[PDB]
Amino acid sequence: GSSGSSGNVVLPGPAPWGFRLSGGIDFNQPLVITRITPGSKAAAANLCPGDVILAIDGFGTESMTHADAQDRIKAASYQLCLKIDRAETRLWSPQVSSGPSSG
Repeated sequence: GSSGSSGNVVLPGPAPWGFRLSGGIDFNQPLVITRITPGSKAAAANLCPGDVILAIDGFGTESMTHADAQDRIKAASYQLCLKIDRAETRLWSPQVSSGPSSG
């Protein structure tokens, strides 16, 4: 896009999905994928272990810790809308797909 690198990802549900999670706002680390199901709704959705979960089911993870993600992902809808930052070089990146949203 233009505004930013908003990587939309809508996996077919309900759960399970096939993707894992790692880190958390509480552990001072971004919620990334630990592993992706080879040949399934997970991988078939262009999922890969390393992406940054900016928002879960259309809900930013500003105040959602790892433990919360488990209760926010399972209670998702027929389809999980995970917004990735699509920043492979997310090692020393000074910025990152913002993707704001009024309330």
